This record gives sequence, C-alpha cells and structure tokens, in this order.
Amino acid sequence: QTDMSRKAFVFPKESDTSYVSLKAPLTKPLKAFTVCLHFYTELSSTRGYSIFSYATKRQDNEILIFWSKDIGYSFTVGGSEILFEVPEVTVAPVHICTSWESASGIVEFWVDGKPRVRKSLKKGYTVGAEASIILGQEQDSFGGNFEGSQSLVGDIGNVNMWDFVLSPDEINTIYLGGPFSPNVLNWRALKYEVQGEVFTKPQLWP
Amino acid sequence: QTDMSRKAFVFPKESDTSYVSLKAPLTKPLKAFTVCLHFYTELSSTRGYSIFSYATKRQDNEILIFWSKDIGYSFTVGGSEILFEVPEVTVAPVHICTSWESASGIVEFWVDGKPRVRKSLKKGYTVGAEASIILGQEQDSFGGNFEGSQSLVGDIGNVNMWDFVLSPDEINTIYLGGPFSPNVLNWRALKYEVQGEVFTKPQLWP
Amino acid sequence: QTDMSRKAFVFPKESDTSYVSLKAPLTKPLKAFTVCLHFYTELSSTRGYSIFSYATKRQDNEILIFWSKDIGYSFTVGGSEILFEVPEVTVAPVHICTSWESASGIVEFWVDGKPRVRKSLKKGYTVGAEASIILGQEQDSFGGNFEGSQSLVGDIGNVNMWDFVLSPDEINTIYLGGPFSPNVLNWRALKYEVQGEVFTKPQLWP
Amino acid sequence: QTDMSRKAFVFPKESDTSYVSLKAPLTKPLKAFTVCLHFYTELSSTRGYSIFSYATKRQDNEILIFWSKDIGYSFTVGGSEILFEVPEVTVAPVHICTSWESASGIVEFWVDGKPRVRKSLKKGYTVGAEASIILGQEQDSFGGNFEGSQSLVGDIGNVNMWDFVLSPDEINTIYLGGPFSPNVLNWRALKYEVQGEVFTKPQLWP
Amino acid sequence: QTDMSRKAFVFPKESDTSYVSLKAPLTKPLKAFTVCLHFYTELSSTRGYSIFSYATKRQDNEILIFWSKDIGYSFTVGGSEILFEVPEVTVAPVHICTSWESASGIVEFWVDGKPRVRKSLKKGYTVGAEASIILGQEQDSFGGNFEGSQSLVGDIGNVNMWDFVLSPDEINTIYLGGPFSPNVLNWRALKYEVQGEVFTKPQLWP
Ligand SMILES: [Ca+2]
Ligand SMILES: [Ca+2]
Ligand SMILES: [Ca+2]
Ligand SMILES: [Ca+2]
Ligand SMILES: [Ca+2]
Ligand SMILES: [Ca+2]
Ligand SMILES: [Ca+2]
Ligand SMILES: [Ca+2]
Ligand SMILES: [Ca+2]
Ligand SMILES: [Ca+2]
Repeated sequence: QTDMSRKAFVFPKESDTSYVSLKAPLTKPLKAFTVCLHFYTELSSTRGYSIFSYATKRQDNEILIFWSKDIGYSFTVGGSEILFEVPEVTVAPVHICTSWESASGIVEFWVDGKPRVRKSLKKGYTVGAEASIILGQEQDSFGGNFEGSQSLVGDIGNVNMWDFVLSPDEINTIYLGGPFSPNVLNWRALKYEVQGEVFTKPQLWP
Repeated sequence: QTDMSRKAFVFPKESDTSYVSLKAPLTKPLKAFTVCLHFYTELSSTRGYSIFSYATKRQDNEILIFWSKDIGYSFTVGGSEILFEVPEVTVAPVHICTSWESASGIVEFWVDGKPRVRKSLKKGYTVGAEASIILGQEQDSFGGNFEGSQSLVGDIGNVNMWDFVLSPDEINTIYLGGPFSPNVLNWRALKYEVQGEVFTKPQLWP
Repeated sequence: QTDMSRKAFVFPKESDTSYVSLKAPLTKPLKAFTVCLHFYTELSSTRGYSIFSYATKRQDNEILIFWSKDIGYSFTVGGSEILFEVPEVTVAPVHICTSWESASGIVEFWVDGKPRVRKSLKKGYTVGAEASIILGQEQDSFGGNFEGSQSLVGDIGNVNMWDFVLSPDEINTIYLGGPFSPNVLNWRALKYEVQGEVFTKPQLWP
Repeated sequence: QTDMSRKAFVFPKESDTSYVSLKAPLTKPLKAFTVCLHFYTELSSTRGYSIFSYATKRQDNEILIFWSKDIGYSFTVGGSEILFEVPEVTVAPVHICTSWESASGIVEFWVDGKPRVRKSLKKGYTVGAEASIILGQEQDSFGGNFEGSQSLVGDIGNVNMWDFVLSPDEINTIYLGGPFSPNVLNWRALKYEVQGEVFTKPQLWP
Repeated sequence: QTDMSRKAFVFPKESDTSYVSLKAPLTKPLKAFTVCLHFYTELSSTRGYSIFSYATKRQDNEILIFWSKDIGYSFTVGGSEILFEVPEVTVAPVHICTSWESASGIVEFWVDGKPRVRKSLKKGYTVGAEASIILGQEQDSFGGNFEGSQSLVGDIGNVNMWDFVLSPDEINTIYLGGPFSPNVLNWRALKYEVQGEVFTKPQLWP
C-alpha cells in the first residue's frame, strides 16, 4: 500500500493503452457510496473524457463520471445517466465529490465545494463489488476495450471512495483536505497498477 | 413537534403526488405575516414552480410564492399578484423573506438579505386561518389538484412563518440564522405530513 | 418636530395625489445649498420620476432632482438643466448629495460617496426662500399640478438640507451617517405633512 | 508661494479663455523630467483635451500630455508623439506620472500606480527652460493660441514636476501621497496665475 | 558577475540589432531544466515575439519560449513545438516558469503562479550545453540571424535557469521571490553582453 499524498497521476499523451487500475479490498456490494477525486485537464472545451470508470462483469458503466462536451458532467450508475449541466468550463483544477444512496436514489454532486441540486438515479439498485476501477480511460468491457477519444489527458489525484454518503460537513472537510478515512478506496493507502505512458508527479493543485 | 433544524425536504423527481403538508396551530385570521424559507432548485431556467402555497377553502391561491419562468418571483395574495422581476438567476440556494401587512397593503420581498422595493397588494384584505399549507406543489383545491409542471424539484427548508411583519433588522438575523421565534410556523417545532417521493436529508446550504 | 431617524416615506402605488410636503423655516434666501437624500425605486428602467422638488411661486422647478430614463440624473436650478449621465444603474438603494454655489455656480453631484465631475449652473442666481418642498411628486405649480407619470414609487429618506456647500469630507461623513447638523431641513427634526396614500416604515437601506 | 494641498483647479465651462499659467523657477534646461498630476473629467468619451501643456518660444508642444478620443493618452516631446492605448475608460479621477530621459529616450508612463511599458521618444533631445506651463488648455503659441475643442473641463491638481526620472518606488509614494520634494514644480509651494473662469476648490479625489 | 536584482533589460525599439546574450558555466548537457523569467510587453495583441531563445550549433530552436499571436505561448524544445493556448491577454507584467524533463518528457508551464496542464514533448531528447542564450531576439543561427518582426519590445528580467525540474512548491517561492539558487543561470550572478539599443533600468514589476 502506497501513500500517494501530494502526488497525482499524469496522463500527458493521448493514448488508448495508458491507464491505471485501482484495486479495492471490497466484498459486500455497495448500497451507497461517495467518490471524491481531484482532476485537471484542458480537454474540457475539446472533447469528452472519462474521469472515473467503475465496471463489473455484467456492466461496463456501473459507475462512470464522464465529462461530455458542451453538456458538462455526466453521472451514470448501472448504465443509467443524469447530467449536471455546466454553463462555462474553466481552465483550473476541479475537485468533485459525488455520492449515491440506493435507499432513496438521491445523487449528490459537489464541484469545488459547492453542491449541485440532488437528483434521483436508479433507486433501489446495487453496485457490484466484483469491480474493475480505472482512471484515465473509459472501459466498455470489464477492465478493457478503451477508446482513444475518451481518454483523460492531464492529471487525476486524491481519488477516495466510501461505502456511505458523506454528509455536507464531511464533504467540506474533504474539500479543505482535513483528515478523513476512506473505507473503500484510500489515497493514503492505495493499491494500483500502471500501464503505458503514465507518471507519478507532485500534485499541481494545493 | 419535530426539530427539523439543519434538515431539508428533498423533492428529487418531478411528480404531481410528492408533496409535504405543513400544519399551522392557527386560530385568528392573519392581518399580516412574514414567510421566510430557504430553497434550492435548477428548474428556474426551465419552467415555473411553486415555492410556498397557502390555500383556504374559498381561495386556492391565498398565499402563493411562485417562480414565473423568465419573469422572476410572483407573489400573490387573495388571488391577486405582483411581480419582483429578477434579471438573471444564479444557480445557488436562495433565501427569500416575504411579508405583507393588511393595514397598508405593503409587501416586502427580501432575497438573500437584500430588499426589493416595497409594493402594494390587497390593502385591507385578510388571509383566512383554516388553511392548507403545502410545500412542493401548487394547490388548486383546498388540499389537492396539483400540476406536474408546477411541482418543485430540489430542496426546501427553514420554512418559518410569523403573524406580523418582521422589521428589516429581524429579517437580517433570519438571513444570518441568529436566534428567532416563529409564532405561526416554526421549523424547530414543525408538524408535517409527507406524501409520496419526499426525503428528509441534511441541508446543502450553510 | 419629529425624529424620522431609521424611517422612510413609502410611496407604494403610482398616483398623482400621494405626496408629502416638507416645511423649511427659511427666511434668508439661499445663495448656496447642499441637499442629500437616500432613495430606493425600481422605476429607473421604466420611466422618469421626481426625487426632490423645490418650488417657488415664480418658478416650479426652482430645484429639481429628476431621473430621466436612459439619461440618468437631471439636476435643475432656476428652470435650467444639467445632466449627470448614468449609463447603467443597479437595482439598489442610492444615496445622492448635490451641492450648488451661486458665487461660482459650481454644481457638485455625489452618488453613493463617489463624486461626479463639477459642472456650472446658473452662476449668480439665487433660490427663493418662500418655498414649497415636496417629495414623491414634481411640482408644476407652487405646491400642486402634479403628474402621475412623474411620481416616485418606492422610498425616500434621510432628506437633509444645508444653506452651504458641504466639503467633500463632510459629505463623506453624511454618506457614512456620522453625526451632522442640517441647518435648513433636518431628518432628525423634520416638519412635514402627509397627503394621500403614503406610509412611514423602517428604512430598508443600512 | 502658495500651498495648494488638498485643493484643485476647477474648469467648469468649456472655453478658450479660462486657463491657469504655472511659473517654473527654471534656469537650467531639462535633460530629464517627471510630471505627475491628478485630473478628473468626463470628456474622455467625448473629445480630446489638454491635460498638461509645456511650451517654448521654439516649440508649442515641448511637452504635451493629451487625451485623444478613442486612442487614449498622447505623450509628446519636442513635437513628436507616442501613444499609450487605453482601450476602455473609467469615469473616475485618474493619477498619471510620466517621465522621460534624454540619455536613453525612455518614456515611463504610469496610470493610477500601474506602469505602462517603457517606450522610446526623442533620444538626446533637450527640453528648453524658457517655458510656458499651462493647465486647462493646449497652447499652440508661447502662452497663447488655445482651442476650445482642446480645453480641459473638470479638475486638475497635485501637479508636481521633477528634473529627473523618479524610480518606480518613488513613483509609488507619489501615488500614495507620501511626503516628497518636487524640485521643478511643487504643489506644496506653487506659483500660479489664474485667467478667466477658473476656481480653486477642495479636491474630489482622496 | 553582476547582481541584476531589482533591475530589468529594456528593449524600447523594434530592431534587429538590439539583443543581450547570456553566458552559462554549464558543461554537462541538460536532461532537464526549469527556466523562469519576468517580461512585460504590449506586443501581445500586435505580433509574435521571442521571450527566451536558447540555441546550439545543431539547432536554432533548442529551447524557445515564443508568444504567437492569437495562439498564446509556444514552447518548443529541439525544434518541436507545443501550445499553451491563452484565450485572452491583458497588459500587465507576466511571470512564466517552464520546466522540461527528458525522462518523462513532461512539460510544466506556469503563468503568474498558476500551473497549466502538463504536456508531453520530445521524450528522451538531450539539450546541448554548448549554447547561445539570447534575450530580446529569436536566433535562427547559433547566435545570429534575427528578425525584426520577432524582437521583444519592453522588458525582461529575473531570468533564472536550473538544470532540474523545480517542484510546484519551489516554483511558488520563485513566484513570490523567496530565496532560491539557480544552478545554470542566476540573475544575482549574471554574466552578459549587451549589443545595440538596450538599457538596464529599475524593474517595473514588484
Ligand atoms: Ca462503458
Ligand atoms: Ca466507451
Ligand atoms: Ca391555485
Ligand atoms: Ca395550478
Ligand atoms: Ca415643474
Ligand atoms: Ca411636471
Ligand atoms: Ca500646440
Ligand atoms: Ca492645439
Ligand atoms: Ca530559430
Ligand atoms: Ca525566426
């Protein structure tokens, strides 16, 4: 397990082979989660890209956080989708926290510490635990079948995952980088594998 | 009596059956009131919605606080209406306080602690006490006949009602959430009934 | 004499009969003056309106402070006009101080503590003492012949008048509401008569 | 010698006769200078105007600081011109400092404490001591031949002149109005001659 | 060695012959570098210009930092180019730091302390040390063959070079002008030769 603190993964070249795979010590299926990650790319005005792809043997978009050009953030669970329209994107690092609860279907999406309105998605579903988690690519099979036009170019870091919906107060401490304990996927205790042109570098964001 | 402090009602999906009814322990008719409530929705650019709807068996728009698409806030009492035109809408939680006095007919409308110009509506009228208060819908009968195109999608909370016009200073302490005592409808002592797809969740706003 | 501190006159409907008349104990004619007042209205994009009208039996526009739509402020003394162009105007309460000196004819106009450039008007003129001062209407005869399209809708207060040009430092004190001593017309010691639909209410501005 | 501190010259009418002449106790020609001044006018969007005219028997534009409509500031020495483009202009008092060095021909222009890029003008030239310094007008003969379309309307003050290029640090203390010692033309100790409609008034800028 | 602290080179005319050449003690070739500098010019809207130009007898664009009109910054190493698009640009001094590493090919570009996204360029290349470094011009032969349409006009200073990629934290102390030790090219210990119309003056930026 590596402390990746103060570091980011860098995807400096457009490739369909470059990705990192994150491994979860996960067993019980997720009835709810929060995923938070900090990323930086200039593609936002150019094309869509996959921020965070979680896949299962049955479902290649089991969780996907996707920037879709001109639309904004696409958040999709169990192959279903909602949009959080973004009117004008800015060339700066962006922190996102997004969380989903099966009991209510409530999705929260938080961008740079400000909440988007809660939306309903896929009420009562369960996210499978037998998961392939990938950064840098969108996977259309379990751990594979990437597309070059969907790769992330730029940096991703602070990828942390919880099996419960963080409260707004908790999410604020994440955004301020207070101390917190991710119990599904922990940037301070990460397990990962690297393929292709990918690098570990000091994080550009504070 | 429930303390709803730091909690909001969430209407996550458009429907004509999800609503909350609020119960007022009210005997005398109102010669004046202040309604304050804090709400959050992204519908504003898209369609109209009922923020707060007070009805009586003789009048289905006895008090209505309504967002009119492209217009702004519509405030109407006793079936008559005035507009507080809003030039451009931010996508953020908004706190409104509206107050009406029969003796003068003066309407005060306050948005995020800044006053709109005072306007005249229904001088000498009186609002009935035997009333249905509903959040999330506009009611065209004494407690029913909603319309899906008028349902609120998003969050509402801190709904407080007084049987008198708050001074500007008092309204400022509401907006800052200083201590205050609502004597018609109190968020810290609320009595309510939930119907349909409505959830109680931590408030997104501070 | 009434302390009107913290209070404003409210003109909540368009009418040609709602006005207040202010009484000045003047005897000696004015060679110079400053008038300061704080007002709030939403008419500014809609139509022109009289802010402050001082009339004498020979001259209905002996002093007029007038908002001319798309123009901005019209300041007129002795029936003669100068324009302080305002290109776009915020929907907020506005403090104005305007000072005129016969000896030089210099007009200073101050809006929310910022000076406009000094302009010349009616060098050597003198404003008569035996005067009718009216708020909310434009006098086309000595104390009468109002026009509905020229009435103020909204609030006016802190109306203070001096028979001398305040220095810029003094005017900055007025803008901050420090202690000051108006020696022609004093909000803290006002003499007035109310006519028609007009109300006295807590001031909305700080 | 008069202390003009906290005072400005006011040119309230457009005219070709109102000007003030400033007397320099100047006995050695200038190989370099700094001139700094505060002025305030609304002409900027309307027409060109003479901010500071320094003339000699040999040349009527020995130094000229001139606002030229839609262009911005024209700075000219020895009859030759450079422009400092100002794309959009604000209705506020403006402080300028401008300093020229013969040895390098470097012109520094500073507006409200921010430097414009250094530019070259009249390297090796020598500005004459036999000087007519005029405020409010552009003099096209030695102390005369004004043009009404070129007069300043508004205020000018704190005119200070040095026979050397101030460092950026010194310029910053002028902009903040720290204590300083002008050794050519001193507002603390000015010698001046007023002609026509010009007034001395308290300064409007801080 | 000269301490050039608080000082800048000034290029006040467009010319072919105005340049300065900088010398390095360097002998071992650069597998990586950081170059940081302050420059100030008004050309950005008008034409392209060379900010920093490092050449070797094999390659006249061995490192080039170039402003290309409407593009923004062009960063080129070994004759190969990448763009950091700048959407809109304004007349202020600008601090840039640019760092390249052969092992990864990662380019960092920092403008006024904010990072641009890391990009890939000329992975595994090696930059020769037997080098001509020139400010003010772009050299298309080893120390020669400039073009007037590519000269810098305005100021350049604080030119510091390291043979390693500064961390983000180190680059932040450069931007704040903390103490630091450039081990290739040091503004506090500079060796240089001046040709043509060039001057040394107090820096305009803080
Ligand atoms: Ca997929
Ligand atoms: Ca795909
Ligand atoms: Ca109704
Ligand atoms: Ca309805
Ligand atoms: Ca009149
Ligand atoms: Ca009239
Ligand atoms: Ca001339
Ligand atoms: Ca002329
Ligand atoms: Ca070249
Ligand atoms: Ca070239």
